[PDB]
Formats: sequence, C-alpha cells, structure tokens
Amino acid sequence: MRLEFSIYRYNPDVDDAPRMQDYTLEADEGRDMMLLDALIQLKEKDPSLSFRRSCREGVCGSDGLNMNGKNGLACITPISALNQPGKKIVIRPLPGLPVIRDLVVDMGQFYAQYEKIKPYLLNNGQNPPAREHLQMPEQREKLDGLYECILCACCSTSCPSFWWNPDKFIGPAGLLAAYRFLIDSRDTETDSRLDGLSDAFSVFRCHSIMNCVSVCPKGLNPTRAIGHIKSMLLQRNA
Amino acid sequence: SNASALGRNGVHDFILVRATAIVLTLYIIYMVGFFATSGELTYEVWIGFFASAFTKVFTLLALFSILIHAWIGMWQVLTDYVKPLALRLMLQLVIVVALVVYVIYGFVVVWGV
Amino acid sequence: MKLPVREFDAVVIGAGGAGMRAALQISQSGQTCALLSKVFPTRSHTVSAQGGITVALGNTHEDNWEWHMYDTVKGSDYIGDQDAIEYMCKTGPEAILELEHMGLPFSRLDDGRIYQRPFGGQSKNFGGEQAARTAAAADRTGHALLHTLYQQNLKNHTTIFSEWYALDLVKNQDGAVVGCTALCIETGEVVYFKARATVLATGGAGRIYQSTTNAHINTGDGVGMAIRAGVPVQDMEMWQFHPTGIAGAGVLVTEGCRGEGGYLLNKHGERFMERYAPNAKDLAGRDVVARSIMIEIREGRGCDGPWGPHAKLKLDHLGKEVLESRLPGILELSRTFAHVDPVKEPIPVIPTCHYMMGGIPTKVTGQALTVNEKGEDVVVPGLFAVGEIACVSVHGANRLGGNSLLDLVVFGRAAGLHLQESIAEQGALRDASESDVEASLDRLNRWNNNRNGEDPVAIRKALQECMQHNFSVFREGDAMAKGLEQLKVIRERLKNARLDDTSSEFNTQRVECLELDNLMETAYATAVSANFRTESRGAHSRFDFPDRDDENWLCHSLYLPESESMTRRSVNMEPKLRPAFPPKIRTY
Amino acid sequence: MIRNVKKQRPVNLDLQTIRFPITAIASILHRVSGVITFVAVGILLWLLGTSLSSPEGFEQASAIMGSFFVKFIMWGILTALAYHVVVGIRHMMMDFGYLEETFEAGKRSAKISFVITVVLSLLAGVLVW
Ligand SMILES: CCCCCCCCCCCCCCC(O)O[C@H](COC(O)CCCCC)COP(=O)(O)OC[C@H](O)COP(=O)(O)OC[C@@H](COC(O)CCCCCCCCCCCC)O[C@H](O)CCCCCCCCCCCCCC
Ligand SMILES: *Cc1cc2c(cc1C)nc1c(=O)[nH]c(=O)nc-1n2C[C@H](O)[C@H](O)[C@H](O)COP(=O)(O)OP(=O)(O)OC[C@H]1O[C@@H](n2cnc3c(N)ncnc32)[C@H](O)[C@@H]1O
Ligand code: HEM
Ligand SMILES: CCCCCC(C)c1cc([N+](=O)[O-])cc([N+](=O)[O-])c1O
Ligand SMILES: O=C([O-])CC(=O)C(=O)O
Ligand code: SF4
Ligand code: F3S
Ligand code: FES
Ligand SMILES: [Ca+2]
Ligand SMILES: [Ca+2]
Repeated sequence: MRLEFSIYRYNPDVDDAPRMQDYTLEADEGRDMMLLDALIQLKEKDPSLSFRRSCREGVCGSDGLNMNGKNGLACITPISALNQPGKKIVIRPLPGLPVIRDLVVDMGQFYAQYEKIKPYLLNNGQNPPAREHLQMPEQREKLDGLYECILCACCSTSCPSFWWNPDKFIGPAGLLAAYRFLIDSRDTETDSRLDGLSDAFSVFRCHSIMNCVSVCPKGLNPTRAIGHIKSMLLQRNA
Repeated sequence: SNASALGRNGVHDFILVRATAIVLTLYIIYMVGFFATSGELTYEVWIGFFASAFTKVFTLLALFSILIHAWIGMWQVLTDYVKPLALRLMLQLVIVVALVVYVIYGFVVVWGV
Repeated sequence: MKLPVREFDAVVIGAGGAGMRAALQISQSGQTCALLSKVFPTRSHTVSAQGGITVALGNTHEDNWEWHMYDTVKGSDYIGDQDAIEYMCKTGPEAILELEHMGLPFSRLDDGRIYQRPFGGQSKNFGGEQAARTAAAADRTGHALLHTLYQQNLKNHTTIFSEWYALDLVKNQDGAVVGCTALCIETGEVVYFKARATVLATGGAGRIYQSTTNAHINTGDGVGMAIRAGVPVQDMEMWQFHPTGIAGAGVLVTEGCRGEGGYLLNKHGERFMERYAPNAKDLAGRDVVARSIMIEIREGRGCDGPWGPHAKLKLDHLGKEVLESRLPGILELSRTFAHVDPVKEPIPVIPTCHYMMGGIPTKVTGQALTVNEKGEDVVVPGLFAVGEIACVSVHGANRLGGNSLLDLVVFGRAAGLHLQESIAEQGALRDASESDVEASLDRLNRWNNNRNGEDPVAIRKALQECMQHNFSVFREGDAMAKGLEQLKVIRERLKNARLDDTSSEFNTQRVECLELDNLMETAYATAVSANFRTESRGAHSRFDFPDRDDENWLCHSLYLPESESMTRRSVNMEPKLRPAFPPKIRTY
Repeated sequence: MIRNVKKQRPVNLDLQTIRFPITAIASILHRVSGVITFVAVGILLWLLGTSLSSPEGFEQASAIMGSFFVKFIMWGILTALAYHVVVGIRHMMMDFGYLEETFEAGKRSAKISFVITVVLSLLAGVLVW
C-alpha cells in the first residue's frame, strides 16, 4: 500500500532549528519490509536524508532510532509493527544525545562512559596458564547476556537518569559491560573495579525504571546486571 | 564524597535509605493501626496515646529517620533537576534546615504532652 | 598549500578484524599510528562472523598444523601458496591463544549430554577439515573477536579516526605510496594523512551482486584505491559463494550447522550432498557444496515457496537445547528473516556471495607487490595490505571455512611485527607535491561539481545485476563477453553520474557515491579476470572448460591496472615450502 | 553560542514524543510522591502541634479537619504517602530478591502496586471522613 512517514530533519548549515518532514513511500503490498528498507528507498527519492546502517541484520548496532516513541533498530523493525491507518510513522533520532544531522546523533558521551568502566580484561599475570585460561562451562556461562551487547545505545538513550547525568551516571550499556568483567573468572581486578564504582553516580542513579530492558534489540537485561553490581558493592562495602 | 550527600559514598546512601524506609514503615503501620482502632477520637484518648513513653520514643525515631531519608532523597532529586550550583545549594540548605526543625519541633511537642 | 596534514609513522585504513590486530601490534612496537574507519570500529563486517576460528589447538582432539595444511591446500585447489598457508597454520595456535588472554569469550569444554573435556576453546566440526578444529564462541565468534580487539585498542590507547572516508592513495614522484587522503564524514573536511607506511584493510566488496551476505559497507573501497593508483589485484575473479545463505535474504547462516550435524536436503527427501560427495557428506568443500544445491534448481528439482527456490537446511532434529547453546544467533536470523523456527523446521538456504578470495597481492609480511617490466615481483614502497582486501594467496580459489578470521589475526599481526623492518628496507620516501596530493582529490572534485549528471542508483543497480547474471556460480565466455562490454558502457555512464547532496554535516550520499566508483573498478577487474581464466577451479566454474588446466592455469591471474587507462591480464604461482606438497585429485 | 563562538547541536527531548512503559510511570510517581510527602510532614507536624497543645487546640484541629477542602488535601497526602510506601517496598524487594528483575515480572509488580495503592487510598478517604 501507500505509507505516510514522519521524519526528523536537521542540517546545521541550512536549518537553524529541527523540523519534521512528510514522506510518502508507496510500497508493494506484497510482503513486509524493515524500516531500513523504507529509509533506503526514501533516500533515493531524497538524497539529503542521512542515517547510519550496515550489517543490515540486527548485529552492528548502527541504525538505532526512536520509532513512534520507542527505540529500536531500523534494520529489524518490521513496517507491520509501525503501521496504523490514518496516522503517520514518526521516526526520530535517539533521545538525549546531540544531533549531528537528520537521524544521526553524536554518540560521544555514550562511548565515554563505556571507557570509564575499563572494557577490557585485567589479569595481574600471576599464575600463567600453559596455553589458554582455565574456564569451566559453568564459569563461562556467566558471561551469557553480557557479551552480546552491540553498543547500539538504545538502552541508555531510553533512560532519564542518563539524560540528566550523561557523564556522571555510567548508564545501562556501561554497567552491563562492567558486570561482564566483574564476573569474568579470567579477570583479577574485581575488587579494584568495585571501588571505582562506589560513588553516588556511577551506579546508584539507576532507579530500576526498566526502559532499557524494554528496548534492547538483543533482549539483554541491564537492570538485572546493575542489580548484581549493587550487591557486590554491598558485600565489599558494609 | 559529595558535600551535600549525607552518605560518604553511594553504598552508604543506598543503605541509609533502605534502613530508614523500614523503620518508617513500621512506625506508619503503628500510627495507622491506632487510627483504625479509634473511631471517635476524644481529647482524652489522643493525649493518652502520646503521653506514652513508647509513642513518644517511636515518633521521635521516625522524625529522626525522616531527616536522614528525606535528606538523601531530596538530594538525589535536586541533583537531577537543579543544575545551577548556587540555586541548588540554597535549596539543600532550606531543605536540611527544615528537616532539622521537624525533629526539633517534634521534641518540643512531645515533652510538652 | 591549503590542505591540512597529519603525519604518522603508519596509517591503517580499516578497523576490521585485521585492521585492529595490526594497529594494536604496530602500536606495541612504539610506532606512531593512526587507525581509520568509515563506521565505528565495532560496526565493521567482521562483527557479523559466525562459524568460528579454525586453528589446530588439539582441544576437541589431538591434531597437528600440517593436517590443517593438507585440509586447506586441497581446499584452495593448489592455487594457494604453501609458504603463506604453512606460516598461517603453524603460527595459528599461539596467535589465537593470544586472543583468549585478551579476554575473548570462547565457549568451553567439559560437561555435555554425551561429551566431556577441560577448559579449552570449544572447537566445532566444520567444512574442509577431517575433524573439529574450529574454535567457536556461540554463533557470534566475529562479534566476540571484533569487540575484544576494540577493547584492546582502548586499553593500549590507539589513535582512532572514526567515520573517516579514505579516498585515494597518494603517490610519490618515485612512484611510492606515501599516505592517503580522507574525508571526515562528520564535518566533511578533507585531509591528507602522510605516512611512511600505509596499510589497507578495507575488507571485501560483495556489494557488486544483488544477493550477498556482506554489509552495505563492503564496497571494496580498497580495491578501487589500489587500481586507481596503479596496483594490481590477484585472482580477482575468485569469489566464494556461501552454501547456506538465506534465500531472499542474503543474510548468512553458519556452516557450523552442518558441523553440529546439520542436514542439507532436497524436496525428494534425499541428502544430495551424500550423493555428490559420497564419503565426505555435507562437510564437502565450499565451492563444491554450492553447485550441488544450485544444480538441483537447474533441473527444476529445487524446493520452492514465498522465499524462492531454496534447499532445506534441516537442523530441527538436533536438540532445541544444543541449537540454543551452540547456534543462538542462527535461531534468530531465521525467524527474523526466514520466518521459520529452526527448532522445528529446516531453513530456506541458497549459495550466495560471501568471501572475496581475490585482492591485493602481498608477502607474508603484509607488503604489497606489483610486477616488473620483465614481470618480476616488485614490492610497493609505503604500501601494505591485510585481511580480505589482500590476496596473500592463502585461500587460493576456495577459502576453507573459519580461516578468514584466522587470516585476519595472523597476517594482521604479521604486518605489525614486521613493519619497522620493512620501512628500514624501503628506506626513506620523499615528499609529495601539491600535484600528487591534488591528484587524489580528483574523484572528489568531480562528484562535487557535477550535479546535472545521471542518477547513481541505476548505475549501481545495473552494475550489481550484470555481475549477478554473467558472473554467477556457473559462467561462460559468451556471458563475460556481454557483461564485460555492458560494464564499459556503465563505467562511462558513471563518469557523468551526479551528486545531489552538497552538504557537510554527515553526507551519506557523497560517501555512497564515492563508494560506487569502487564498486565499479571492483566489478570490472572481477570480470576481465573471470573471462580470462580457461578452467573450472574452486569457485570458478565454466561449462566451456569443465576441468582444471593443471599445466596452463595453475597460477594467480594478475589484473594489470593503469589507473583509468586501458587494462591488461597476467600470471603468477607458489609450489615451494618446508614440509613439501603435491597437486592431486580433489574429491570431497 | 558563547561570545564569538557559535552553533550548539539540538537534542531530541520532547517527552510527548517518547513512549514510556508502565514501569517508567511507576517509578517517576514514586519520585513525585516523595517530594509531596516531604512537604506533607510539615503540615502534619503542625496539626499534631495544635492537636496536643491543649483542649482548645485539639478542638481547633478537629474543626480544621472539618473543612471538606482540607479533607481533600489531608486525603492526597495519605494517598501520596501510601503510593510511595507501596512502590518503595516493591523497590526494595527487587533489590534483595523477592521479585524478578525481568521486564514482565516488572510490569506485574507495578500493576499490583497501583491496585494496592488505590485500595489504601480508598481506606484513607474513609478515615479522613
Ligand atoms: C503495608 C503498608 C502499610 C500502608 C502504609 C500506607 C499508610 C498511608 C495510607 C493511609 C491508610 C489509612 C487507612 C485508615 C483506615 O483503615 O480507616 C478505617 C476505615 O475502615 C473501613 O472503612 C472498613 C472497611 C474494611 C474492609 C475490609 C477506620 O476509619 P474510621 O471508620 O474510624 O473513620 C473515621 C471516623 O469517621 C471517625 O473519624 P474522627 O471523627 O475520629 O476523625 C477526627 C479527625 C480530627 O481529629 C483531630 O483533630 C486530630 C488530628 C490528629 C492528626 C495527627 C497527625 C499525626 C502526624 C504524625 C507525623 C509524625 C511524623 O481525625 C482525622 O480525620 C484523623 C487524621 C489521621 C491522619 C493519620 C495519618 C497517618 C500519619 C502516619 C505518620 C506519617 C509519617 C510521615 C513520614
Ligand atoms: C559477511 C560475513 C563474513 C564472514 C562470516 C559471516 C558473515 C555474515 N563468518 C566468518 C567465519 O565464521 N569465519 C571466517 O574465517 N570468516 C568469516 N567471514 C568472513 C570474514 O568476516 C571477513 O573476511 C573479515 O571480516 C574481513 O575483515 P577485515 O578486517 O579485513 O574487513 P572488515 O571487517 O570488512 O572491515 C573493513 C574495515 O575497513 C573500513 N573501511 C573500508 N573502506 C574504508 C575507507 N574508504 N576509509 C576508511 N575505512 C574504510 C571499514 O569501515 C571497516 O572498519
Ligand atoms: C517520611 C516519609 C517519606 C518521605 C518524605 C520520603 C521521601 C523520599 C524521597 C524524596 C525519595 C527520593 C526520590 C527519588 O529519587 O525517587 C525517596 C526515595 C525512596 N523511598 Fe522514601 N520517603 C518517605 C518514606 C518512605 C518509606 C516509609 C519507605 C518504605 C517503604 C520509603 C522507601 C523509599 C525507597 C525505596 C526510595 C528509593 C527510590 C529511588 O532510589 O529511586 N520511603 N523517598
Ligand atoms: C514531575 C516528574 C517529571 C519527570 C520527567 C522525566 C523525563 C522522567 C521520567 C522517568 N521515568 O522513569 O519515566 C524518571 C525520571 N527520573 O528523574 O527518575 C524523570 O525525570
Ligand atoms: O566463512 C566461514 O568461515 C563459514 C562461516 O562463517 C559460517 O558457515 O558461518
Ligand atoms: S545492552 Fe542492548 S540496548 Fe544496551 S547498548 Fe547493548 S545492545 Fe544496545
Ligand atoms: S532504565 Fe535506567 S534507571 Fe536503571 S533500570 Fe534501566 S539503567
Ligand atoms: S544495520 Fe546492523 S543491526 Fe541494523
Ligand atoms: Ca574475579
Ligand atoms: Ca582475500
């Protein structure tokens, strides 16, 4: 059928303030397509419309966008889920972050917090393994749901606490990642890591709102991981 | 360690809030259970309920718990919305003084009954 | 002199699997280095890798690197260098275990329904190996590897220029590569990155087809920059079409399925792969297993439906548990794209474009080579290549499964470990006149002043179509012939193509356009090559020449650029090594 | 734009543009309820003050509570307070572990909470009367 789209537009050198632009992409009513598909077509009609995209299969994290008020990946959000007769399909950039152009936001602050938590293994080197490290399936199982994060930023972009303290509160993604190392048998700085997170913002700004779990493409659960971090903190600081 | 935050650190704040929450929930139940077992409240019944060592001591433990709890609480809120330093400090000052006065007035009211 | 300059002792163009493994190694060596990328590093195609990394570790069962050489040489069709392969397979373990010490989320061994063994990287059964030597961490081995690697560049504080578009390389008066030029996608500014070493790691470009497993990013910018500069490309017709791509989707599904015990069946219920490769079964080589299913479609005996003429990749028989534990990434891409839960129904799979075996010819040390007047290998000063953009001649004419990732790390690291030595060798390289630098800015200037030209979409669309039909799994002279000409037509067409967006703040169009040129030069070389070869080898299958020419075509077809001037085609080869190795019969 | 330095990028932050789960509503009300209750205590202390000062005082308080306008306010205070306790307890439970941290488990907690709140709110109204 026909499709009425509502898309966020902005260009520092032409516009001085954002505006929502009307789009009509008459598509074949054959089957369902992803929102990325639409955009790519619309961009043929209109070149100026810019947005990020790549793996195209829900695995790179590039196409994070707020669709009809909810964050998700354009590469895997079916037009079915977003089509309602008479009403338009509102597509906007991820909330809170600064807008570089059209639907492209500066992800800077996002990556920052990620680094703050030391996203890499830390092994004092004491007791070197002959070959690889000793990791029993049961120990490795603990990483599941903590290493598949794609840094799409749908989560952090949906959290009010992160809107207010972009640089103080680490945010869902960053905490999920912190936990990934806190419970890695291979990592030997877990107590050092916990001391680094004991301030008032890093971790405790999380109010268990659960919007992060709500929108995670990979179905990850940062709230739960943050809850475990908090527990470690109590074990170590009380 | 943030100067306005009661807690020395995060975890400290986490605990203080949860401990006072608990103490305050008991107290509330205590006060509720009384009113739901009163019906028509006479001046004799009212003052009788407070002239009680137990009620005095609980009421003051509550107020004191409120200072700690509402302090950490209002603090977290101000940290989110009042970004201009000068303004926020004024508020915290107004708030903490208020909380302290709540407790002081509590003592004054209690020994006076 | 109005163009900005950024001097580095190195410039690694590409943040893919190999691009980062190198940037990391080059940095460990106390060398100043800038790492560039079109997207955020964690977004490179590598993140999408599934299967795993095939290296002889001996975990799953005792093994030696030589079996890895035999399994592989026969896999390439004795078109892949014994010197290079040897080095890769041998240096395999150490290099991989290196990654585990970096924190790579490998799967582990010990208890399983009917299995049991210690903490080793879990090695899965895979295509082209007698037994299971594929180190895999769930279905997402690439995502694991890429991310670990990025976390590493974070630790060692590597200088990263994210979302910068490299245009064309800059040549020295003496004909050396001395850096490159690039576009800051964010702001739009153009800059010349001057370097004593310029490493290309721009991955493949399967985007020259209509149905590929690659990402919208794989436009072989690398290939285009090498040709437009004067650097050749080896075996640029050798393209591996993956056996189990999703019908109608073009989205990949791991070979590990067959590895965990997956069936590749036909509508008549038979396992045609058992009949094609009578003893090797579904484990049969890449090139081979493709034509099998593709053939069942030629005879009108291929399964059909909404998705299209597919083959059934039955897995449901395996436990829903095993599928969720071992292939979680598969159970979702199927549902999401194929609308079929593998736990209960087979998957609409079809051979689709996958790995590009061809690319810039290089020594094990990652250095780039061109032929001499006589036709002798001559290294190119200031230029190196690693990853998929490079034909070190390891996969030859058929890339064994899970070896590409093994390639990335090994030669990626090989390039780094050897950089300082290589610079010493080429010695000093002189500056570039604004002329040299100005030259590279040509492609860019063109697009920006031309606005009344032709709409790129069509040119792009056509480009892909032609390649799809004339250079598919099976091809023939008459075909290439036609396409080879259509291409010329299009290549001229593309010269008048226009650019609608002339903005600065993140111009997706400008970038896609500039990538088109590469799509063009890439597809082109691909063709002139495909046509040229008179034999049916690995992925190359001509109905006109059904057998492999051992005496005539046992060599690397070198595409001979002259930038945009008129082309040429030559040859190359590598039989010597340490333990020795003979050509033979190739029955999978 | 500071003095002689321009352009500050825009931000998507129109709340009417963002769709908020029930769980997000649940917690923000907990925050609001808290600030209401902060103020509430003062008011209640004042009343308690009058109430106990003397007989004439207890009379003056009994009558203030007579105003139906006042009855409405004394009613919200207790409802706000009630909301806050319930959601607070819900909060503390997930913390420890008497509630799943899954999203579904989360919406269920939230819903049951509002229900108990409404009920207590009704009871509060019966008392104010
Ligand atoms: C598990 C979690 C626990 C929940 C926690 C949540 C708590 C908040 C929710 C509040 C719920 C309250 C529920 C009350 C209740 O149950 O009412 C009951 C109703 O039960 C039914 O309807 C039966 C149905 C059964 C179905 C199964 C009993 O009500 P009655 O029938 O007696 O009705 C009054 C009557 O008309 C007859 O009324 P009256 O004529 O006697 O009234 C007189 C009127 C005026 O008297 C005065 O002037 C004295 C005022 C004294 C005020 C003292 C304030 C104390 C402040 C302390 C602060 C300490 C820091 O009296 C008023 O109407 C009485 C108002 C009482 C308000 C009490 C508020 C509780 C405050 C607790 C402390 C707060 C802490 C803040 C940090
Ligand atoms: C597509 C695919 C491939 C794949 C696989 C699954 C899929 C869906 N599973 C594999 C597996 O299990 N085992 C294996 O051995 N290989 C597997 N493959 C193939 C493999 O992923 C590739 O060979 C490999 O990823 C290539 O890595 P490389 O690092 O060489 O390339 P890349 O990851 O594609 O990244 C290229 C980088 O270069 C940047 N770039 C490109 N052009 C430019 C310009 N002009 N300027 C600046 N940077 C540029 C990219 O942005 C990217 O960072
Ligand atoms: C004396 C009456 C009370 C007042 C004035 C009060 C005030 C506050 C304030 C201002 C906050 C912080 C707002 C926020 O950041 O969300 C808060 C949070 C909280 N309160 Fe209370 N409170 C009171 C009673 C209670 C009681 C009785 C409980 C126990 C059920 C409780 C449990 C909690 C919890 C768990 C939080 C944490 C919310 C978060 O971290 O987001 N409160 N309170
Ligand atoms: C009067 C309250 C206004 C709240 C506005 C916004 C955007 C908000 C929304 C949620 N939420 O959970 O949906 C949480 C917080 N908050 O400060 O915790 C928050 O500030
Ligand atoms: O390219 C390969 O190595 C095969 C692969 O990833 C897969 O089958 O998933
Ligand atoms: S946890 Fe989920 S939503 Fe959050 S950044 Fe990672 S993939 Fe994105
Ligand atoms: S939404 Fe934000 S407040 Fe916590 S529960 Fe998720 S990180
Ligand atoms: S394009 Fe990568 S997940 Fe959407
Ligand atoms: Ca530890
Ligand atoms: Ca290659």
